[PDB]
Amino acid sequence: TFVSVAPGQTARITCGEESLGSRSVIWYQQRPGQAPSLIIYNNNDRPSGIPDRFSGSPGSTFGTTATLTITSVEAGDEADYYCHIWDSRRPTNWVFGEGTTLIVLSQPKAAPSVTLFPPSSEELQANKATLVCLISDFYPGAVTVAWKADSSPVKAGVETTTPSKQSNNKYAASSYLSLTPEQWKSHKSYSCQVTHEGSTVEKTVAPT
Amino acid sequence: IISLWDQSLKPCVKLTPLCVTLQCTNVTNNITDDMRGEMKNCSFNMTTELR
Ligand SMILES: *[C@@H]1O[C@H](CO)[C@@H](O[C@@H]2O[C@H](CO)[C@@H](O[C@@H]3O[C@H](CO[C@H]4O[C@H](CO)[C@@H](O)[C@H](O)[C@@H]4O)[C@@H](O)[C@H](O[C@H]4O[C@H](CO)[C@@H](O)[C@H](O)[C@@H]4O)[C@@H]3O)[C@H](O)[C@H]2NC(C)=O)[C@H](O)[C@H]1NC(C)=O
Ligand SMILES: *[C@@H]1O[C@H](CO)[C@@H](O[C@@H]2O[C@H](CO)[C@@H](O)[C@H](O)[C@H]2NC(C)=O)[C@H](O)[C@H]1NC(C)=O
Ligand SMILES: *[C@@H]1O[C@H](CO)[C@@H](O)[C@H](O)[C@H]1NC(C)=O
Repeated sequence: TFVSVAPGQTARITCGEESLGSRSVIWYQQRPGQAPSLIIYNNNDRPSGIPDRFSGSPGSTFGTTATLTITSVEAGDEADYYCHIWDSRRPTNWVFGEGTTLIVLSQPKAAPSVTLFPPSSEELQANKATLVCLISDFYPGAVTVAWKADSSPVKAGVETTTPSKQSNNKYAASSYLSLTPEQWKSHKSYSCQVTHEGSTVEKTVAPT
Repeated sequence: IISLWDQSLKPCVKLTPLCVTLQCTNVTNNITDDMRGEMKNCSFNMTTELR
């Protein structure tokens, strides 16, 4: 589940089943690729290091749900949010509340950095070929990559990771292509064509 | 006080068909085994506006 908020506005996030008794709900902000950081306990009591921006619902209300109020949303707050529910009426939950991804909107645009790498020489004597296109710092992660044999598309061997955000608006995607030793020398020059959001950028390489 | 007591209940509603068998469970909670559960939640068959 995803929440998209304009910059500088206030976000809200919904966690868990409806309340049954007076509760004590914990709020966690897990950033992509990192560990969960404790944000709020006692339903509104935030520890050291957390600004008074983040809020919640006091666990004194029955029938309503657990709400997280992010005031003045900033870019860093892009993360997954979990919550641990302690209802006086329901047994101790060991399955954390299901996630809710915050998405600040209009970062707005990042042009990818495509870094094409030929196979390494030690790999060449080892009888294996591999092409390493490396796409960094792009937004958003909607990149689709094709490969060209001097003028012609390549069908098989194509390997490509997923656009992966990393503690920053920047994304990341690799692109490997397994090739036979005889064909890196046979063809003229190989092409990595990375397509992002509507802009295609292509990097080629030629053998020595 | 007794006379007034019965006189106040003479025109009110009699529960003579409320002796139907009941099917009960303990109440909705994280039971603390010590407390037996002071209330019970029960389904039963009741007659409607039609016999
Ligand atoms: C004492 O015991 C009685 C049993 O007779 C309890 O009464 C039942 O209470 C439960 C709640 O615990 C009721 O279950 C709920 O029913 C709601 C109504 O369902 C209608 O709508 C759905 C579609 O929306 C239809 O499928 C259905 O046929 C009905 O037409 C549902 O909306 C509820 O769903 C919610 O809870 C589930 C729990 O898993 C969630 O997954 C859902 O997403 C949703 O949030 C729920 O199913 C039941 O209907 C009651 N029955 C009667 C006869 O009253 C008392 O609650 C209980 N009281 C105490 C104090 O113990
Ligand atoms: C209340 O009435 C229900 C029907 O509304 C009855 O359910 C019957 O239960 C018996 C088992 O005791 C089954 O053999 C029958 O098939 C059920 N349906 C009938 C008889 O139509 C039941 O008698 C009552 N249940 C209670 C009091 O919990
Ligand atoms: C209800 O409470 C009694 C109290 O003695 C307990 O023994 C029993 O297990 C309970 N039944 C339930 C929770 O279904």
